[PDB]
Amino acid sequence: AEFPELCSYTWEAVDTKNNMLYKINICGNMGVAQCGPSSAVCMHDLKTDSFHSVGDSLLKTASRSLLEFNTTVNCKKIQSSITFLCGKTLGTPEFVTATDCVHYFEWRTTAACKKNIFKANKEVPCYAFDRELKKHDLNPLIKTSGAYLVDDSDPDTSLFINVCRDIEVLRASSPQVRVCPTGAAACLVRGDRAFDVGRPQEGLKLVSNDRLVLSYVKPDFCDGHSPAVTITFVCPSERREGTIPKLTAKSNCRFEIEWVTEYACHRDYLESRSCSLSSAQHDVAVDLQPLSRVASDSLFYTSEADEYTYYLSICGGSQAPICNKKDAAVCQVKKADSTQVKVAGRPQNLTLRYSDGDLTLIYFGGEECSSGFQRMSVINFECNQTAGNNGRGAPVFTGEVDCTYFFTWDTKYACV
Amino acid sequence: AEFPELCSYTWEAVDTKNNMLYKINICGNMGVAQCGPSSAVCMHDLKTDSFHSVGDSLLKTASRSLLEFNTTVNCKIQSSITFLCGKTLGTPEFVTATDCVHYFEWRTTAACKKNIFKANKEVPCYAFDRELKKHDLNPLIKTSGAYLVDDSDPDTSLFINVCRDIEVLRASSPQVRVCPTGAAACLVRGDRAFDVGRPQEGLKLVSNDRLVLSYVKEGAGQPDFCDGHSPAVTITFVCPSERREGTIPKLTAKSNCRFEIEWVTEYACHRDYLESRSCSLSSAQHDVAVDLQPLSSDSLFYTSEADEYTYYLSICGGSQAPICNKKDAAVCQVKKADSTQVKVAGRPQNLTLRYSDGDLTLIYFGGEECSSGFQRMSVINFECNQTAGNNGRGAPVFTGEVDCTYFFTWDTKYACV
Ligand SMILES: *[C@@H]1O[C@H](CO)[C@@H](O[C@@H]2O[C@H](CO)[C@@H](O)[C@H](O)[C@H]2NC(C)=O)[C@H](O)[C@H]1NC(C)=O
Ligand SMILES: O=P(O)(O)OC[C@H]1O[C@H](O)[C@@H](O)[C@@H](O)[C@@H]1O
Ligand SMILES: O=P(O)(O)OC[C@H]1O[C@H](O)[C@@H](O)[C@@H](O)[C@@H]1O
Ligand SMILES: [Os+3]
Ligand SMILES: [Os+3]
Repeated sequence: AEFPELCSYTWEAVDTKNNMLYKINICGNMGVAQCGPSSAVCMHDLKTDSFHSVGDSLLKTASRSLLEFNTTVNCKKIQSSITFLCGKTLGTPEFVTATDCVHYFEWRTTAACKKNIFKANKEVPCYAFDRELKKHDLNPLIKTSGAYLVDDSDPDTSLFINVCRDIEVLRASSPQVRVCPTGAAACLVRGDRAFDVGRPQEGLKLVSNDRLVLSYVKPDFCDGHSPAVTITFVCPSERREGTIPKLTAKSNCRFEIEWVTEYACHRDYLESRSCSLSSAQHDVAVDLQPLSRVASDSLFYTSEADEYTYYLSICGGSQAPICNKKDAAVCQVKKADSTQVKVAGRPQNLTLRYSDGDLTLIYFGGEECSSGFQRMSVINFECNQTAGNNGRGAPVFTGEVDCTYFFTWDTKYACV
Repeated sequence: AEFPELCSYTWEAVDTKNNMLYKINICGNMGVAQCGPSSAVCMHDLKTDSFHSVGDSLLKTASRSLLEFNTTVNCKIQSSITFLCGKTLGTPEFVTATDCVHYFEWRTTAACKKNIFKANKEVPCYAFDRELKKHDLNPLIKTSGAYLVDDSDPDTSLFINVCRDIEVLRASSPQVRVCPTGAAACLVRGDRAFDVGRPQEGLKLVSNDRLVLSYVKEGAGQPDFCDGHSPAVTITFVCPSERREGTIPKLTAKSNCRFEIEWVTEYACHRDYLESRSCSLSSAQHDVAVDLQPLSSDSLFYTSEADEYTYYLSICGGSQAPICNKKDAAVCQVKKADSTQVKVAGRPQNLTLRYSDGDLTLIYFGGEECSSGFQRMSVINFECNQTAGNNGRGAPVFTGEVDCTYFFTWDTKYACV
C-alpha cells in the first residue's frame, strides 16, 4: 500500500543551508514521537534544538509520483511534499527546498517505478549522516545485477556479497554467482554448492566518524552457528585506487569484512553539481569545462551505436540542431527514423564524481522509459595525456542497461 | 545475390491503363526473346503485339530498397523497382511510367531487414488473365499454420499452405508441429507425418478463370504405401460465379500419393472484383453494395483501448485525435506508459476495402516501419450487426497485434451485405 518497501524505516534528510534535520516516516506510526504520534515528517531545528512536525500521517495525499503531508499548524498551513521518481535503488529522500509554508523533497527510488522489475527482493537504507549533518552514501555501490567477490586466502571457496540488498542471481554477470540462493546478501560457493550466509535486515550503521557497518544474518561447517556477515566500510584519509573488500575473519559462518572505499567518506567530498572539482573540497582539482567547445563546426560530439547515434554537449556545451528543441546534455537519435529523439540527460542535472580512482560525469533527468525511469547517462572518464583532438578526446558509447546510457571518454582533462 | 528468392522466377506486372504487360526477372535470365537474354524488364505491347526491353539486367544500380535498370535505348528508357518489406513474396506492382521510365513497387519478404519473414520456399502466387485482370492468392498465404483439407477420410489428416511451405517450427496446433520442415503439404497417416508436396513452380492460370498450384515431392524416400509413386499435390482454385460464404479446400482425388484438391474461393477472381481504394463497393463492380462513409456532435475519431497502447481510428475521411494531428494517419498508436510515442499504423491514402468469401475487410497500410522493415498495417475485420451501438455505427475493438500488423473487429449495420 503506497511504497511498502520504504515503510519500515525512519528516513533522514537535511537542509544544510539552514541546519534543519528531517525525520521521515512514510507510514508515520512512529517514532518520531518527538513531533508527536501522528507526525510523518519531523523537523529538528538544530538552531533552537527543538522539533516541529511539518507533515501529519493522517492528513496524507498519495498518487503514483507525489506524497503530500498536511498539518493543522497555521503558517505565516504548513505541509510537506515528496516528489517520487523511479530509481534503480531504494535511494534516499533529498531535501529540495523549504518555502514559507511547504517543505519539498525528492526521492529517486525503486519503490516508485511503474514496473516491479526494478524492486529488489530485499533492500535497506544505505546511508547515514555524521555529527556534522554530512551524508555518507553507499547507494553507488549497490549492484542490481550480480555481486562482489571478497578477498580471502581460501582457494576452494568464493565469498560473494552485495551492498544493502540481496544479490540478483538470475541475471548475474558471473556464472558462479548464478548458483547462489535467491534473497541472499552474502553467498558462499564451495564444490559447485552455494550457501546463503547472510540476508539484509537493518539499515547501514555509522559507528566511527569514518566507519560504516552493515550486518547480515541468516550449513555443515557452521557447527551449530547461525551464519553472519559484518561489513565495515572505511573512508581512507588519502585518495587511493579502488580496492576489493577483504575478509578479516571467518570464525565458523561468522564472516567479518572490511572495505576501504571513498564512498564511505562524506558525499560532498566526492561530488560537484558542476564540471569541476577542487583540491580544497575533493582533494582533487578537475575542470572538464574545456570540453564544452569541440571552436570548429560542431560544438557537439557524436557517438555511434548499432541502432542509434548519441550527440553530446557537456558542461554547457552547445547542442546539435537535431535536438535543438529538447534541451539535452545527451541526445539519442534513432537511425531507422531520425525523427525519434529521446533525451538521455539534461544540462541542469549534472553530477561530477571522483571516488576510488574513477572520475564519473552523470547526467540525469532524461525522458522517462516505460519503467518510469528517467533516462540517464554516465560517462566513465579516463586519463590519457596523448588523447586525440589535443587531449580533448571523444566519447565512445559502450552500452545501455535499462535506460542508463554508458560512455567511455579518454582525455587529458581527466588526469588527476 | 540481390533478393535471391526472387530470381528463381519471371514475374509479370501490368499497366492496364495502357494495356501493357511486363515480364520482370531481377537476375535477367529469363530467356523470353523479343527483348534479349540480358533484359530484366521486358515490356510486351499488346496493342501492336511487340516486345521491347525497358531494363537491362547488366545496367543495374542497387540501393537498400531500390533497384534500377538502364537500357541502351534512350528517348529524348529505364526501370526502377522500389522494395518494401512484406510478409509474403508478393508481387511487383506497376505504379506508373514516365517519359520512357517505368516504375514499380514490390512489397515482399525478400526486402525485409530481419530475415525472420522469409519462408523456407515460396513461389509466385498470382497470375494475370487475357484481359490483364489480376488473380492474386497472396492473402491466403499463411505465415504460420496451415489449412486442414476436407477429405472425409477417417484415417488421415492432410494439411497444406498456399504457395509456400507450412511454418512447422513455431506453429500453435501440435499436430502441425509434427510435420517435416519445408513441406507445403503434410499428410498425417498413422500418427506419423509425411511430406507429400513442396513448392516449385509459381501459380498457373489454366481456365481463363481457374488457377492451379502444383506441389511435388520427387526423389528417394517416398513412403512405402505410395508404391513407386512420387507424392504430389495439385490444388485448383476456382472463382465462384456468385458471391457465397467462403468454403474449405476439398480433397477430390487421392490416388497413389497423388492428391487433387479443389478450393472454391473468391480470391481466385480478379482483384478489382474484390477490392476498392475507397470506402464503398458497388453491385456492378463488386457484386455487392457497401458504403462505410457514414461511419466517418462529439469527437470525430474512434478509440480502442489496449493494455499498453491506445488506438485512434480516422476512417473514410473522418478526423484524427488532436494527439495525432501532427502527422497523417487513419490508424494511430500512442503508448500509454509514454504518450510521447505516437506511431502511424496506417495511412488514409493507402486503403483497400475488400469483400471475399463472406468477409468484409478494410485495410490501411503505409504505416511507419518497424525494425524488421515492415511498414505498420491495420486490418479492420468488419461484421454485420443491425443492433450495433452508436446508432449502428458501432465502434472498433482492438483484437491484437502480430508483427506490426494490427487487427480490429468492428460490428456495424454498415457491414451488412
Ligand atoms: C492539504 O492542505 C491543503 C490546504 O487546505 C488541502 O487542499 C489541497 O489538497 C491537495 C491534495 O489533497 C494539495 O495538492 C493542495 O496543495 C492543497 N491546497 C493547498 C495548496 O493548500 C488538502 O485537502 C490538505 N490535505 C488533506 C488534509 O487532505
Ligand atoms: O520505455 P520502453 O517502451 O521500455 O523503451 C525503452 C527504449 O526506448 C527507445 O527505444 C530508446 O530510448 C531505447 O534505448 C530504450 O531502451
Ligand atoms: O521496431 P521494433 O523495435 O521491433 O518495435 C516494434 C514495436 O514498436 C512499438 O513498441 C509499437 O509500435 C509495437 O506495437 C511494435 O510491435
Ligand atoms: Os566456512
Ligand atoms: Os492414399
